[PDB]
Amino acid sequence: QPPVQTAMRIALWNRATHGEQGALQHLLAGLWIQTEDIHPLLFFDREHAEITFSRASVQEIFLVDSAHTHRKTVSFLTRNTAISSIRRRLEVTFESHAVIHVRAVEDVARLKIGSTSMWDGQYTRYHA
Repeated sequence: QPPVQTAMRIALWNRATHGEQGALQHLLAGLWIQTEDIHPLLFFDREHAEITFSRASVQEIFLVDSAHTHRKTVSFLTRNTAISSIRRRLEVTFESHAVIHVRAVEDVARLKIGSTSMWDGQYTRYHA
């Protein structure tokens, strides 16, 4: 059997699988490292409702203006800390309690512009 906290994630996961309980987001809270060089990183700061985007020299935060769960997908509308003009849409699709797939789309000024992103790809939550 796995460690305690690990089971809690699976327990929490089960409540979101068919349970469709309020929070699937609770599984996102923490550090996520991209799969497939230097790995892009996502940290979902639950306390401050932020999402920090990192890749070496690249580091930046977007405050969550909204967040909605549907089935197995959390859809974020985030906004840059410095400039309100620059925002970012996220499509976090869970595969497992510690495995997701992210799609990101920038939104400068007010029209969303959506080619492939450096943040697009599979992520796995960090565990020691």
